[PDB]
Amino acid sequence: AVGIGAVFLGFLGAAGSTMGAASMTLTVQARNLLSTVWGIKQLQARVLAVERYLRDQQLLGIWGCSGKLICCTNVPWNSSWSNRNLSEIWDNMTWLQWDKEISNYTQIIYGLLEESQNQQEKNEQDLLAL
Amino acid sequence: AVGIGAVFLGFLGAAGSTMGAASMTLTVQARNLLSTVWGIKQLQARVLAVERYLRDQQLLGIWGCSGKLICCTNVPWNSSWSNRNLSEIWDNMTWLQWDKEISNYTQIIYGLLEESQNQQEKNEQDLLAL
Amino acid sequence: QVWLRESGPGLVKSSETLSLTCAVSGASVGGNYYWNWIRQFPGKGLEWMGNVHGGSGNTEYNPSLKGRLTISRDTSRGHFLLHLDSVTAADTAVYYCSTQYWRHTGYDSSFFDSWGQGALVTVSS
Amino acid sequence: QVWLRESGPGLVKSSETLSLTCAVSGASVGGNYYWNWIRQFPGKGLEWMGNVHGGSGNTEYNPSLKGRLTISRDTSRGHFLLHLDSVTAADTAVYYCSTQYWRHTGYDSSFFDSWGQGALVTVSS
Amino acid sequence: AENLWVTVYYGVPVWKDAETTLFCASDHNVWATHACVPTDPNPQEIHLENVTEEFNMWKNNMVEQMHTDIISLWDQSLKPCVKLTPLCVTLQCTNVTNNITDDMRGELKNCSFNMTTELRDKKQKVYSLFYRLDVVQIKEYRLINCNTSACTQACPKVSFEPIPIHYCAPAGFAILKCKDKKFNGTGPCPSVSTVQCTHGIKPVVSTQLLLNGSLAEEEVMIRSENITNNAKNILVQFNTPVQINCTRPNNNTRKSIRIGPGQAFYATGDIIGDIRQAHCNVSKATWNETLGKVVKQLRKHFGNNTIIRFANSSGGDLEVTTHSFNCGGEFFYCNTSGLFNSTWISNSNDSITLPCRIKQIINMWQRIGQCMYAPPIQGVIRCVSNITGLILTRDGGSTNSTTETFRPGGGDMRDNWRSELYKYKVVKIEPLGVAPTRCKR
Amino acid sequence: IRSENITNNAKNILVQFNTPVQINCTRPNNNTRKSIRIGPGQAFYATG
Ligand SMILES: *[C@@H]1O[C@H](CO)[C@@H](O[C@@H]2O[C@H](CO)[C@@H](O[C@@H]3O[C@H](CO)[C@@H](O)[C@H](O[C@H]4O[C@H](CO)[C@@H](O)[C@H](O)[C@@H]4O[C@H]4O[C@H](CO)[C@@H](O)[C@H](O)[C@@H]4O)[C@@H]3O)[C@H](O)[C@H]2NC(C)=O)[C@H](O)[C@H]1NC(C)=O
Ligand SMILES: *[C@@H]1O[C@H](CO)[C@@H](O[C@@H]2O[C@H](CO)[C@@H](O)[C@H](O)[C@H]2NC(C)=O)[C@H](O)[C@H]1NC(C)=O
Ligand SMILES: *[C@@H]1O[C@H](CO)[C@@H](O[C@@H]2O[C@H](CO)[C@@H](O)[C@H](O)[C@H]2NC(C)=O)[C@H](O)[C@H]1NC(C)=O
Ligand SMILES: *[C@@H]1O[C@H](CO)[C@@H](O[C@@H]2O[C@H](CO)[C@@H](O)[C@H](O)[C@H]2NC(C)=O)[C@H](O)[C@H]1NC(C)=O
Ligand SMILES: *[C@@H]1O[C@H](CO)[C@@H](O[C@@H]2O[C@H](CO)[C@@H](O)[C@H](O)[C@H]2NC(C)=O)[C@H](O)[C@H]1NC(C)=O
Ligand SMILES: *[C@@H]1O[C@H](CO)[C@@H](O[C@@H]2O[C@H](CO)[C@@H](O)[C@H](O)[C@H]2NC(C)=O)[C@H](O)[C@H]1NC(C)=O
Ligand SMILES: *[C@@H]1O[C@H](CO)[C@@H](O[C@@H]2O[C@H](CO)[C@@H](O)[C@H](O)[C@H]2NC(C)=O)[C@H](O)[C@H]1NC(C)=O
Ligand SMILES: *[C@@H]1O[C@H](CO)[C@@H](O[C@@H]2O[C@H](CO)[C@@H](O)[C@H](O)[C@H]2NC(C)=O)[C@H](O)[C@H]1NC(C)=O
Ligand SMILES: *[C@@H]1O[C@H](CO)[C@@H](O[C@@H]2O[C@H](CO)[C@@H](O)[C@H](O)[C@H]2NC(C)=O)[C@H](O)[C@H]1NC(C)=O
Ligand SMILES: *[C@@H]1O[C@H](CO)[C@@H](O[C@@H]2O[C@H](CO)[C@@H](O)[C@H](O)[C@H]2NC(C)=O)[C@H](O)[C@H]1NC(C)=O
Ligand SMILES: *[C@@H]1O[C@H](CO)[C@@H](O[C@@H]2O[C@H](CO)[C@@H](O)[C@H](O)[C@H]2NC(C)=O)[C@H](O)[C@H]1NC(C)=O
Ligand SMILES: *[C@@H]1O[C@H](CO)[C@@H](O)[C@H](O)[C@H]1NC(C)=O
Ligand SMILES: *[C@@H]1O[C@H](CO)[C@@H](O)[C@H](O)[C@H]1NC(C)=O
Ligand SMILES: *[C@@H]1O[C@H](CO)[C@@H](O)[C@H](O)[C@H]1NC(C)=O
Ligand SMILES: *[C@@H]1O[C@H](CO)[C@@H](O)[C@H](O)[C@H]1NC(C)=O
Ligand SMILES: *[C@@H]1O[C@H](CO)[C@@H](O)[C@H](O)[C@H]1NC(C)=O
Ligand SMILES: *[C@@H]1O[C@H](CO)[C@@H](O)[C@H](O)[C@H]1NC(C)=O
Ligand SMILES: *[C@@H]1O[C@H](CO)[C@@H](O)[C@H](O)[C@H]1NC(C)=O
Repeated sequence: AVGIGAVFLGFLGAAGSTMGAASMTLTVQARNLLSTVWGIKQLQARVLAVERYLRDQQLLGIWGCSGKLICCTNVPWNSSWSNRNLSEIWDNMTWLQWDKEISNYTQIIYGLLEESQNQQEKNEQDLLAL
Repeated sequence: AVGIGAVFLGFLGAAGSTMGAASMTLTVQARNLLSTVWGIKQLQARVLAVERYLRDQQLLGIWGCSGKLICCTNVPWNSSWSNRNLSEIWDNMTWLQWDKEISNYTQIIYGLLEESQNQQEKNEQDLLAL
Repeated sequence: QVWLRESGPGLVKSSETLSLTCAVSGASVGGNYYWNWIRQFPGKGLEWMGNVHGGSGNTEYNPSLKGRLTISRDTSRGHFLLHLDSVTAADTAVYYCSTQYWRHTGYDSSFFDSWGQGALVTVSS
Repeated sequence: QVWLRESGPGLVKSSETLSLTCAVSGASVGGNYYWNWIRQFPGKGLEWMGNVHGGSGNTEYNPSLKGRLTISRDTSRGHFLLHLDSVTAADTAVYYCSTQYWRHTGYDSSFFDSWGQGALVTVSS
Repeated sequence: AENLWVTVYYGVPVWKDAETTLFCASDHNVWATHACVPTDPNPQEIHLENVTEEFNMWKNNMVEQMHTDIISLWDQSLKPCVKLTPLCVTLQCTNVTNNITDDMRGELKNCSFNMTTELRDKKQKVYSLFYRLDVVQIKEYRLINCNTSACTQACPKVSFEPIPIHYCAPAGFAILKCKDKKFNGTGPCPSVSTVQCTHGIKPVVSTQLLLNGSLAEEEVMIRSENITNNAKNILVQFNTPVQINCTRPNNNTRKSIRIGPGQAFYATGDIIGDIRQAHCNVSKATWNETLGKVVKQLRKHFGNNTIIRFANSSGGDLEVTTHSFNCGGEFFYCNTSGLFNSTWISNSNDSITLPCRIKQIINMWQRIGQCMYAPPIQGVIRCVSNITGLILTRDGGSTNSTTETFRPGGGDMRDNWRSELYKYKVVKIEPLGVAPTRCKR
Repeated sequence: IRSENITNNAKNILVQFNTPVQINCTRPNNNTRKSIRIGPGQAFYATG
């Protein structure tokens, strides 16, 4: 039960694996996100698919991780959000469980990321002024 | 016949020149890619134009070449795809001819680029972990 | 319009290396241009010396001047330099930097040629 | 709410340079804030010493303390420092760091004032 | 000590329940496949390992969407067809009494009337054959729908044959399919896959019996939202079909009457030969075996010592009281009374014949003010179909008795769609995620 | 009081009160409505 390798090349094949194993197949999921009674439905579907992708891209770009699939930042991990160790998260849990556990504290992290990115940009401009 | 300069500023003026000469006017082509019987046609045209541009931008960004017009990568050039020298490509051929010749081996290069970019991102994260 | 200005020392001792500069204004040295170095001896005809391509960087030299003539570019500073080794008394002349190119703007195409005022170089000990 | 805490040495010898620090919590030093350094002499009234703007960095000093008083910021460490050269026995006092600002939260507007507990500095050999 | 920092991952495999709009995929029809996208020759299905999902057939939103699209297509297909406004004229009817048996006596009316022509100042005298269910006395009769609303005639070129349809979701959404057998449509499904979109589903419209459906792979399956409550219909799915052969043997004749410029009404000319009622045949031993399996599976939820009764319908309209369908363009309504008639107590080549009727004025969906006049079909018609389930209802059920009586049900057509879309659901992906890590920008 | 060009007589003047003025309107006839069927599923409502 230990010392076995698992590799997935499907769309959502890694949905049932651990976070660490599932973090190696992000591109396969990234590709798919973009792509008279029935024509209007098709048009609305296309518009909605474009809108959601554009919203996600804008949100990613605001934090400074534009054009990246893995990007760590300057914001420290507040211990109030979670208390487990890295050994029990990346090797003892799945992404779905983590999302279910952390969904209460999502917006605060987003605001902190935006503020930190703005401060970093201002500091970079000040440094380049010299 | 030798020792004469040529500069173009039209939309597709450099279509008939060589690859090296045509690689100096990429921005002029980049600008134009985005911009009852007739209104629906106009709406469909707008939607299609948006979708194609978004697909192209996503494909460029997946490889790590986001926000760049001349982005060179780490994947080596397999000799099976082509056998000519740089002197006979960039000074003896046109982009249309090169595309007609190399249309056969595009998806393999795309997949290799995606995998290389993912590996580079993971290696960068590992290096930044220390 | 492309403006070319020559510069360099007015005198070079025999057997030394003559260095000349040509500065370009109104155009980018890194564009699809050919920059040519020519000279005129006193009381004689012209004699093309060499040229360089701004984009690729390939240089073409006269066979007579081969082995002693070098032409280089500088995109950041926007000028191109010329070097001639083992200059003798016969190398005294007026040097010019020129460029000819076709400009195809939309519907219409034109031929433009630009020359510099030139710099007199005298070789003697 | 913006919290300010003073810190620094409790004693400075005469003719030395007094260095003081004020740390800010709950707000960014690089924001659109004015940070003011004031002092109170023993058994006397208050005396504003200087201030600095977090964003642009312009500093305004009292004419009496001009030529010896410096105020600087530190956004990365989130605190601002004060330097006073040639401190004499008359410079013994309690130093405070304060800030005033209008907060315009959409519809509403409110004036906010913040002071620190202050640090006593005694100058003597 | 911990020194952990937030890290953003894009492309995480996480999904959430959502409601969206699906579109066509399919390989002269009322269910127009012309505006439906072509289907890929080789559909892609990705099984998800160690993934258990939550499923509920009774709250699926795809059923409502399918119902709305079916109704919209049905309404759209009838727009370019003749309107039978002139047909609301007083009729003079007599009895058809030649070569008629003892059961078809008085079931047909020979009605003569006046009608318009292409010229707007000339009239013609015509006659036709009508069914007794279509005419109401005012020796003078009139069509039943004349005091409610004028209504159209189905165009004779569009076919009512069902065609399979696949319902596919947009980008950013996924269709999850429960591959676990013996799943009763509610609760946790442990075996799950993601499919590009669903398989072909025929929009077969019928009541009191499910025809040309899908069979259970293990055994007879009984489903109900709340089996304790007697107000919820019970859905039964057979693991093997039961063949049924329906036929109208009358040799009909069709004639055309020009009622205006480029407008024709298709009437029944005459019947050539004998006149006999349409009927359906179903095997007896197969039905008995199927009922044995059904009662065996029913005993699980209602005790192992109860007495199980199958009886007749309660009453109401002819659409809900009778197995109603269409076979070859003619709308049959039939009396499934010889089937659900038996009692079971805990402990050969003949067949059951259902005699039954045909109708021409149709109120297809449960609406008021819109008909559909089916033009007559020429010649004898016969069809064969499968029976692959039942819709039952428990009458009474109080504790005062120790026996259960089940009667056939129907009426609502959503239950016909619910029997096929029970193993599917739609979710939307949420790629963005935040985790704790060590690397610092 | 508002107007595009008060000097010109061809432009209407808009007046806005600071307080309302109550107005009570009434029709006191006791009318009767009767439906007449003029076709299949078509009724015309006349005053009886
Ligand atoms: C369950 O499924 C089974 C099988 O999967 C279904 O049974 C099949 O039903 C179809 C449709 O009734 C039937 O196909 C018909 O067969 C007839 C006999 O061969 C054909 O004559 C008929 O074609 C006519 O109709 C077409 C339109 O549907 C026309 O395009 C065609 O030209 C024919 O029409 C001509 O003839 C008529 C009459 O003379 C005339 O009025 C027209 O103007 C035109 O000239 C169909 O092809 C299959 O044969 C059946 N299969 C079996 C095995 O019997 C069953 O119906 C399903 N159950 C339910 C409830 O839907
Ligand atoms: C329906 O009624 C019509 C008219 O009464 C019948 O048509 C008549 O048939 C007789 C033969 O018995 C002819 O002599 C007449 O000339 C026909 N009348 C017309 C106007 O054509 C028709 O046969 C009846 N059909 C049935 C089934 O009873
Ligand atoms: C078709 O119309 C004709 C007249 O246009 C009808 O014959 C008339 O019937 C009325 C009975 O209400 C008599 O009072 C007239 O004298 C008749 N006229 C003639 C010329 O015969 C005929 O009955 C109508 N047909 C049907 C089936 O109603
Ligand atoms: C009625 O049921 C039978 C058996 O379930 C169906 O016959 C099968 O049809 C499929 C068509 O894809 C074949 O692959 C199977 O091999 C058939 N089974 C047998 C035993 O022959 C029949 O098609 C059903 N009738 C209808 C109208 O769908
Ligand atoms: C299934 O149906 C039964 C019968 O109605 C429900 O039980 C009833 O619940 C109501 C709600 O207050 C009570 O008033 C009745 O007295 C109950 N009757 C019996 C016989 O228990 C039951 O709750 C339903 N199941 C679910 C999950 O809702
Ligand atoms: C339904 O079953 C009945 C028998 O109960 C069939 O009636 C027989 O039909 C055949 C036709 O080939 C005749 O030769 C026999 O004379 C009929 N017998 C009786 C007693 O009526 C009927 O044909 C069957 N119909 C279908 C569609 O299967
Ligand atoms: C329904 O019709 C089918 C086909 O007409 C019948 O199947 C035939 O049955 C006869 C008699 O056993 C056989 O000789 C044929 O070979 C069968 N044909 C096929 C294709 O299987 C079926 O028996 C009928 N069922 C009922 C209840 O009448
Ligand atoms: C189910 O069977 C019962 C009895 O077998 C039917 O009740 C009969 O209804 C008819 C009306 O069509 C009456 O004339 C009979 O007198 C009734 N029988 C008795 C014994 O009272 C009932 O109609 C059947 N259900 C359906 C839907 O037809
Ligand atoms: C459905 O079939 C049953 C069984 O024949 C019918 O019940 C018969 O109804 C007639 C009245 O038309 C009675 O005379 C018989 O006595 C009934 N039979 C039995 C066994 O009770 C029933 O009427 C049919 N449904 C309809 C709507 O007619
Ligand atoms: C408001 O209306 C007055 C009256 O028409 C305008 O003044 C007139 O302007 C026209 C334009 O040439 C002249 O022909 C008239 O003789 C003027 N009449 C008077 C009485 O002055 C005035 O211009 C209008 N205001 C604006 C802003 O257009
Ligand atoms: C409008 O005012 C008139 C009075 O000028 C009202 O007329 C009176 O209405 C009352 C109704 O309660 C009668 O009792 C009086 O006899 C009427 N008097 C006269 C002189 O007509 C009228 O009712 C008012 N209507 C409204 C809608 O306010
Ligand atoms: C399957 O998943 C469960 C939790 O979802 C986990 O405990 C178990 O270890 C997994 N199986 C394997 C073989 O990893
Ligand atoms: C037609 O036959 C039916 C059923 O026998 C009967 O009720 C009706 O009175 C008859 N009408 C006639 C003879 O006009
Ligand atoms: C039309 O007539 C039938 C029978 O005479 C009656 O049942 C129905 O209610 C009538 N329609 C309306 C709208 O009243
Ligand atoms: C059958 O349905 C009931 C409804 O309450 C549910 O609790 C049960 O889990 C279902 N069976 C299975 C195997 O999930
Ligand atoms: C119905 O009648 C027509 C016309 O006589 C004939 O051609 C056809 O064969 C008949 N139908 C049958 C099943 O015999
Ligand atoms: C119902 O079943 C009984 C058996 O007790 C039988 O006598 C009767 O004829 C059946 N009724 C019908 C309509 O088949
Ligand atoms: C109008 O007449 C009706 C019918 O008599 C009556 O019920 C009603 O009260 C009358 N209206 C008034 C305001 O009295």
